[PDB]
Amino acid sequence: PTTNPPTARKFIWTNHKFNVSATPEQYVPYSTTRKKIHEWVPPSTPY
Amino acid sequence: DYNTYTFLDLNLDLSKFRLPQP
Amino acid sequence: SGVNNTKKWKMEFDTRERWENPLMGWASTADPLSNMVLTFSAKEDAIAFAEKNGWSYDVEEKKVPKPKSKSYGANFSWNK
Amino acid sequence: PSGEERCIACKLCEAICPAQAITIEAEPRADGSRRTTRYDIDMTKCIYCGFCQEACPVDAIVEGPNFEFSTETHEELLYNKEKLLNNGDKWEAEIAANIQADYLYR
Amino acid sequence: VRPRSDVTHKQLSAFGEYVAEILPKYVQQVQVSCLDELEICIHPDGVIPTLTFLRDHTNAQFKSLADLTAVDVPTRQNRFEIVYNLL
Amino acid sequence: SNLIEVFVDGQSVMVEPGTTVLQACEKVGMQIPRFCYHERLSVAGNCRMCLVEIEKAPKVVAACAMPVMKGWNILTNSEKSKKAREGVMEFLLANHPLDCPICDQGGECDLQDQSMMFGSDRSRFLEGKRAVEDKNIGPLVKTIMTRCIQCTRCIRFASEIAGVDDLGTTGRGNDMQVGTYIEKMFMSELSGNVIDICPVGALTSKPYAFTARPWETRKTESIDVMDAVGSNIVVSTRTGEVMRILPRMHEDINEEWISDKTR
Amino acid sequence: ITHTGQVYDEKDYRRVRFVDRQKEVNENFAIDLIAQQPVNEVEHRIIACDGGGGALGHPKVYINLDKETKTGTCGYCGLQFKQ
Amino acid sequence: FVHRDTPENNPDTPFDFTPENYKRIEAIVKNYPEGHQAAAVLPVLDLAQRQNGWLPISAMNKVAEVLQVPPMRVYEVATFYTMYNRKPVGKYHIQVCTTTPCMLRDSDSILETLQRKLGIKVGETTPDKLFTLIEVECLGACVNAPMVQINDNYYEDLTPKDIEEIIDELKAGKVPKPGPRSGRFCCEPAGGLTSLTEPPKGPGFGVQAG
Amino acid sequence: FGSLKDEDRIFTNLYGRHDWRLKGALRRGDWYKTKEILLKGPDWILGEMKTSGLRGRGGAGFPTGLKWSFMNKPSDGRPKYLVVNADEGEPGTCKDREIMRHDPHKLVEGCLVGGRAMGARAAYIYIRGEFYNEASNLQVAIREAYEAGLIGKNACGSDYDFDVFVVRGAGAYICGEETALIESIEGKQGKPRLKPPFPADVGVFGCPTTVANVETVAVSPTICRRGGTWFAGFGRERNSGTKLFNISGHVNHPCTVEEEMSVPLKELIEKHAGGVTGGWDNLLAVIPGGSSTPLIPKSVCETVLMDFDALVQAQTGLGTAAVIVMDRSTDIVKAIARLIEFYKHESCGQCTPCREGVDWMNKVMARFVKGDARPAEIDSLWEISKQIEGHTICALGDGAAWPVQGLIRHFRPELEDRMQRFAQQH
Ligand SMILES: Cc1cc2nc3c(=O)[nH]c(=O)nc-3n(C[C@H](O)[C@H](O)[C@H](O)COP(=O)(O)O)c2cc1C
Ligand code: SF4
Ligand code: SF4
Ligand code: SF4
Ligand code: FES
Ligand code: FES
Ligand SMILES: [Zn+2]
Repeated sequence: PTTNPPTARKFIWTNHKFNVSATPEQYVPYSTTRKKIHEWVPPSTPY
Repeated sequence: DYNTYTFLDLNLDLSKFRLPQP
Repeated sequence: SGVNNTKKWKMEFDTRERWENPLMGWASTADPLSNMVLTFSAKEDAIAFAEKNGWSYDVEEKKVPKPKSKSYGANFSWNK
Repeated sequence: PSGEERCIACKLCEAICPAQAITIEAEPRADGSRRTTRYDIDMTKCIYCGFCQEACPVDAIVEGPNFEFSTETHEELLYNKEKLLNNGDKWEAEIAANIQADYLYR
Repeated sequence: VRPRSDVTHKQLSAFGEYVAEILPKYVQQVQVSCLDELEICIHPDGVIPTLTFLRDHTNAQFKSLADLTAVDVPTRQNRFEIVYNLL
Repeated sequence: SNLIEVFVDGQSVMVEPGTTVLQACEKVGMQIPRFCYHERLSVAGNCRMCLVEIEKAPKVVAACAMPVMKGWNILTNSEKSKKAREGVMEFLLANHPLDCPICDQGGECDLQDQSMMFGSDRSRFLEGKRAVEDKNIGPLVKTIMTRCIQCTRCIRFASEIAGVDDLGTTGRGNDMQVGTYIEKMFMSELSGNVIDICPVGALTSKPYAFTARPWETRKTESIDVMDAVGSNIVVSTRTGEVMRILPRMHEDINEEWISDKTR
Repeated sequence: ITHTGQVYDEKDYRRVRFVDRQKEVNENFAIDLIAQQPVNEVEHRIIACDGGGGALGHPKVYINLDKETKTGTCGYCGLQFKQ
Repeated sequence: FVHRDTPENNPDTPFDFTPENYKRIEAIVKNYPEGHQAAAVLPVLDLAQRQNGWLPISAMNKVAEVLQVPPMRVYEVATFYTMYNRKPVGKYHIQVCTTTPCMLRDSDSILETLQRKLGIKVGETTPDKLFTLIEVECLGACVNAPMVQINDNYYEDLTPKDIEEIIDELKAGKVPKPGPRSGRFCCEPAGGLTSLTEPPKGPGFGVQAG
Repeated sequence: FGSLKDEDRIFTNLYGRHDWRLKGALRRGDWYKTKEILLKGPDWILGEMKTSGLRGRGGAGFPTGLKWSFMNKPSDGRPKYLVVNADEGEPGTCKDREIMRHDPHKLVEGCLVGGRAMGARAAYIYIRGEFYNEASNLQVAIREAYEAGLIGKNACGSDYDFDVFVVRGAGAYICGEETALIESIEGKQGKPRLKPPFPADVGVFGCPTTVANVETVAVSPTICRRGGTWFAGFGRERNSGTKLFNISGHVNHPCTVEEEMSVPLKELIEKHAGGVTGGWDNLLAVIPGGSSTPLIPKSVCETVLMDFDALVQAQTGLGTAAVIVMDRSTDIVKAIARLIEFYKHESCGQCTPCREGVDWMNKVMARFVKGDARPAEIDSLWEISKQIEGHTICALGDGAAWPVQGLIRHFRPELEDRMQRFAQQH
């Protein structure tokens, strides 16, 4: 890498990390899609 | 020498001759 | 506009629960016979499969496009 | 290079995955661009065929060099768009070099 | 486009007729694919007889059974299509 | 009486006098590759992708527009009628913008398939392509019209099935663009059908822009409840939420069309 | 929070997942990163965005920059070009 | 081919046939079969151009109403044919024929002459809007190959200089002897009649009985 | 053979020299037996046409008699009509501009003589809008004729009633096409129709109609007057009569002169018109029928004669018989290239093969003139050319392919060198 450095693209990380699995930095999978069926919230004003 | 309306106006003049419409 | 997928009869089991999965949000199904669609060449044979396997059936008659008369001349009709 | 994620959600990476691993759902982003709201590669389902690498038209999904990603919990192995995009940012320099070396062949 | 020799489609075709003639009580159809493969079709009762003739006939020795399989055409009244491939 | 006998590859089908060559192939069961011909839309002959070869005839004929005549043999798969398709598909594709992974009529394209089935494997158009400015025709139909194969089925539907008579062709040459000359939205019921009827994905649905891709969509056949015509419709569901409702044909009730409300 | 405003509600329990752990998100968001790139002022009605790098980029497409008001944007890169 | 409404070119520009023009429009309609007024689109649209060279979107709309035809139809005709300006056009509007017949007889020279003579490049118009230069296609009159159509007139068989002369005539004064400014009469053999030298024939000549 | 006599020529007013107005026409005696002819009846007139052997005279030379005859079938309650195309667009054609401008009357009586042959209620003349002045001349002539009562009710003493109208063209070559002239007359966009509903069957305004090149309508009264035989004698076999020949480009005296059809080409330029500029040796190529027809190189020119049968043997079309000549001083690759530019700026775009195909050849042809394209591309254009030739809705795609085919057929070595020239300088 010293001889021919790599291409820098102004998003690539500068601090790369090792396995963070046992440490609390670990990926915890989650759905990234937003809600699908929005619901009718009752009316808060007493009828 | 002819005017911009020569064709149209001449035609209108011919309208009288023009045989009846379908 | 292709009609090669409107040729063979298919019998499809009734659709069932597809609840969202809490961890990843993937669709989850508890019905085994959901994705199964068997293809049968003729209405008579498909009805037979339902009877011997004991599944209830409700056959829908094939509906094919009715003949339609077309002729390029018409579009240039004196009075349409 | 600009910073716009390559994937445009054509979703044929999902179509050709042999194991049904990739799940993609998309919607037009506010910019108006096409983008994937959710991209989930289930690595335990994935059999690392490399067809997704093959299929992508923009070549957004690539088989990265790292093989050492063993995880304590099963959930960590399931990967959403943010882990893969982060994986992409970390290994982009080598991925670019690797694709650079092999693209003439493909 | 694959190279096809009609020598085989002729040899195999003839054999098909030979088998059919020798075992007419069971052979229903005998076809050769465009891929030069013969596929005598026999009534289920002819399982024992047709095989035995092929295993033990000087002009057709078919000693080993490559495979026994059963495609399932649900539409077909007789659902399964036991296929025996011999060498 | 009134039953000519025409042969489609020697099958002696018999058809009422007046049937087109494309129609003759249909009753035998063959399907002429076609663009710009829709059963319930007038024959226009724009694409010429249906050229077939009646036997003993110098030139190939336009299937969708040629009244069949007694005795003719169609030779639909004749070496000639394949050059007559291998060479048309060369042209439609030449000016086409390859954004098939943008075109949400990805698997719902009668132009890739008719290209994957009836056309060539490569391209020779080493020249440059064209681009046509898009149009905000409305809030329902997204017209990315650089996709348009100038097949004039929209201009027909928009005049014949619906009485809008707004959409029209503008100009001549390779920059004939089929969009409203002045930007007036295509506001009418029956509007969304243009999506379903444009085989190209030039103008498609804006709400269902990029939410799905057709192979995934599980298709369940059901009934329109928004209006009392009870139009037949197919609800396309993916992973359990409805993604699109598009029409399914019922001769008597909705013959391939559905309202702007119920889709 | 995430690219798509994916933020578990204050009461959702998947937030337990993030308990004692990092919810993985990326600071670099595309919607913004493309904006930074300036509009390319080309001098031809129709220009092509091969995607940068030819075969190493995206399928080639031609954009019509004729509309004087707006700017053409490649359905792929998002790069914008104006005449 | 898109009309992006502009303050100048948009319906705010009101259009209406002068009373006289409307009379003309009526005759035009009479020629065609009754119940087929729509057929008079081209003729009427032209009359509009005669009235206003610009032929603005408003004009197109008027044509439609006058002929009770869908507005789009008028647009299609206007955007299809080429003799319709659809924009403002120069008082003189010269058009230079550049098909192979003319080019083979050096049409390109004429165009170049005009470009600098006019000082304006083709596809563009002079500042005074007096002259608009357009590279039009075969205008007929090919025999007199070097040829250009200034407005309605057909100036033919012109050598580069001749045009400059014509343009000057147009620039100061009017009616610059429109026609082939050469020795030949129409499309005759330039040197001498190769035929038709003798007097014409007479009525009844070599007529078969009845 | 050739060498028609001026006496046996048809448009004596050609080149003017005689009042194009009626008076000059009366000395010409053009309106001499018009009442009698119409009195003869539709059939007799059409018959004379057949005897004449007169072919199209316009673009494709279909037998005129048979064609006109197709509408001699009984009326089905729709008024039959006459359409006389005077678009005269084919590059190189000033042939028609003459009859219209110089001898308007000949065409006026051509119209009524032709009209009773088809029993047309009325005739519409579509003169190209470009020719505004030309229009001025004909309706002055048409106005004279009715004033006389030659046309209109009681036409020339005949109970026949025929009305003649002039329609403004709007700068379109395609308007010229038979199905498209109609649509322009109908007021829609000028886009041809398919032939299956033939023009006679579906007419303009759904009323049977027929379309003739103005030359074809103009000669019918004189041919009836002179009889089919006199006319049929001048031509060679099937090809008959004398067709006007317009020679333009690389000839000493470019002019339109009518000569016996079947006149040798080397001779046409040699006897009328004028010598090939720079000597007959300076003849790279000539396009006999105008831009649509393929050009023929000099070897053939010395031998080939201008008649449709001889030309089709030669692989070229008599067409409008517009002779365009190219000296050895011209870049043919660029000459034909502008004709493809002539067709991209003009085809309607209704049909897929012409729309993209003609634009595709234009792009390749421009590269060919530069020499940027490689030698292998040259035979591709050939293949692109025949895809367009048999697949188009109208003939213009037919027409665009032929010049491309001619350039590859006889000038393939020159294009290869232009290929080579650019490759060498890199
Ligand atoms: C693109 C195109 C342009 C044409 N232009 C003309 C024209 O300018 N004049 C003409 O007489 N015929 C023209 N034709 C031929 C006509 O369509 C038609 O065949 C002819 O006018 C019939 O006349 P005829 O019977 O006298 O030959 C053209 C055809 C095509 C395909
Ligand atoms: S990854 Fe490549 S293929 Fe899968 S969607 Fe994003 S872009 Fe299309
Ligand atoms: S239409 Fe959309 S999908 Fe069909 S080809 Fe053109 S781009 Fe690819
Ligand atoms: S929009 Fe769809 S339908 Fe209308 S023309 Fe273009 S392609 Fe044919
Ligand atoms: S379907 Fe035959 S013309 Fe388009
Ligand atoms: S080409 Fe210029 S006159 Fe026909
Ligand atoms: Zn881009």
